[PDB]
Amino acid sequence: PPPTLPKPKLP
Amino acid sequence: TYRAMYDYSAQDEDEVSFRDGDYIVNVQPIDDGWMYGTVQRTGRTGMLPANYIEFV
Ligand SMILES: [Zn+2]
Repeated sequence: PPPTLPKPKLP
Repeated sequence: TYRAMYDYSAQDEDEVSFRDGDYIVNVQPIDDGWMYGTVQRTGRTGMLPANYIEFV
């Protein structure tokens, strides 16, 4: 499966 | 509702694991990388990688 992108700390 | 295109193992406490073919319900986009949703099969709610899931 593909790489994931950076997480966001919400908001 | 969306459907997973790949298996995924959660990599942090705010994420959820799922399998290819899983229905994901009450999905809310967060940004381009991530969404919130509930994995119907397991009943777990949290963050999912948006690029692993497809709408409808
Ligand atoms: Zn952690």
